[PDB]
Parts: sequence; C-alpha cells; structure tokens
Amino acid sequence: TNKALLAISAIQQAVLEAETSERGFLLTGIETYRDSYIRARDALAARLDGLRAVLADNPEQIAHIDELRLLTDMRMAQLGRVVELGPERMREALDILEQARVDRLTERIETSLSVLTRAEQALLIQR
Ligand SMILES: [Cl-]
Repeated sequence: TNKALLAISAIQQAVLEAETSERGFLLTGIETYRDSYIRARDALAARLDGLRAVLADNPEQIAHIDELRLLTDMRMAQLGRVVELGPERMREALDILEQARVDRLTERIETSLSVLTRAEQALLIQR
C-alpha cells in the first residue's frame, strides 16, 4: 500500500510536469521545455502501467485506475495538440489551450487520484 501511494503521487507529479512544460514551451519556444513535456508524458505512461501492476489483484482499484487513465489520456491529447500548434502558432495554441479548459480534466484527474489514495488508505487500515 505504501508502495502504491508513492506511485499515485508520482502520477500527479508527471501530469503537472507535462502541463507546466507545455506552457513553458509555448511561452519561450525553447525545445528543452518540449523535451520535458515528452519526458513527463512518457513517465506518466510508464507510471500508469506500473501502478496498474501493483493493483492487479484489486478489481475496485483496477477500475479506478482504468478511470484515471481515461482522464489522463484525454488530458494528454489536449496538451499534445497545444504543443503541436506551438509557439510559432501562438494565437491558435492559446485558443485551443483555453477551449480545453471547459472539460476540467485537471480537476477531474485530481479527484480521480484522491479516490485511489483514499481507497489505499482505507484499504491499509482495514488490512
Ligand atoms: Cl492502465
């Protein structure tokens, strides 16, 4: 369980890192920020794959991870589109970044991560 909570926090981290890196790239045009977005995106996928391996024997958790993953996939597709339009297309990139806001994927992911965290905490207590 303690291993699972670390993994959950590392997922939150990677999602924030992808967002902040994408914003940094739009702002500066410095490829280093794009690299960071790519790294965070890759790390997120890897951390999701591994968390799923920790929760393999818990159907309620597997379902919650499935749900988080849906949300993180939609969010990553949003950021990736903005990164694709990029600083060379500022107005387009901004229009899309702002349109993406209406889905509240960020809030929804944080809620999704809490459900997993609380469940592991409740779980540990029970056990
Ligand atoms: Cl998954």
